[PDB]
Amino acid sequence: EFTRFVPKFKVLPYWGNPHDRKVIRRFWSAPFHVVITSYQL
DNA sequence: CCGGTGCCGAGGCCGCTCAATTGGTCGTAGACAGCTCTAGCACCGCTTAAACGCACGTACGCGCTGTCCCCCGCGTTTTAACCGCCAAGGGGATTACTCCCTAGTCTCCAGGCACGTGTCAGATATATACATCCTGTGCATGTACTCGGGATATTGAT
Repeated sequence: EFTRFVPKFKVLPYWGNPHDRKVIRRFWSAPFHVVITSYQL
């Protein structure tokens, strides 16, 4: 829905293997427009 | 006054929902099998020569074998400082994160010393005659163990 509704907003998903998620967290640690994460995460 | 009963609060059950673990498959590349001489070379076959290893007596000590006496071990007692357990304060080693940096890869370069061969000569095995230094034996004596009695600590209980 974000990748199609508007070609402006940038998503930075946060759900997956500890490695990928840690890398994503390190990234912004600014294009972090929107973030997608689960309740448990 | 006490007691039945609704309301609320808590404990018990069950179940996913999700995040972390571990054996299975793909794949490619440097290194275990495996000739191929070769190569000269150790290993084998075939001889003798000398000596050490082996066996038989036989002399001759150093281990087993029998008898008295106390000194050390056994066994008891009480009691006390130590072992073991418990508990609390707090410091520091642990765990996780970001940032820096030098290990690791490989590439290129090149001159120093491992490494082999060739030459030759003097240090070392070896045999024989010479001889004297070390070794078994015998024996005097004195440094050291032992017994006894008087100093100086050296601990424990008021």
